[PDB]
Amino acid sequence: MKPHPWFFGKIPRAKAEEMLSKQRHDGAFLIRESESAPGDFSLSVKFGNDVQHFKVLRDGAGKYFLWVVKFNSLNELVDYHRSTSVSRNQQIFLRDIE
Amino acid sequence: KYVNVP
Repeated sequence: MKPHPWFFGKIPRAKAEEMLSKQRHDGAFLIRESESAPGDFSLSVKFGNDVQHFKVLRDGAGKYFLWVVKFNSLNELVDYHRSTSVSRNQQIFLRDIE
Repeated sequence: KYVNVP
């Protein structure tokens, strides 16, 4: 019924870090179209005093993934990580940018 | 470089 508040399209990596650092909550995130790899997508998340970047990988079947679990759409990848840690290093759960 | 792909 309403558009997703996490799609920022084509913004530079540095721009995403800029906006996210201003966020008050860990897990604040946005999906941006990648700069190192055009056509691809990147996930930027605020965590502590930093902004971490995750590359959205793709396979031959068009599925999206960050680690091992594969998703059929960015939408599902995003929702899954609202309850499950987006990272295997630290426990980080996606929260909408405010 | 990314968290999931150093």
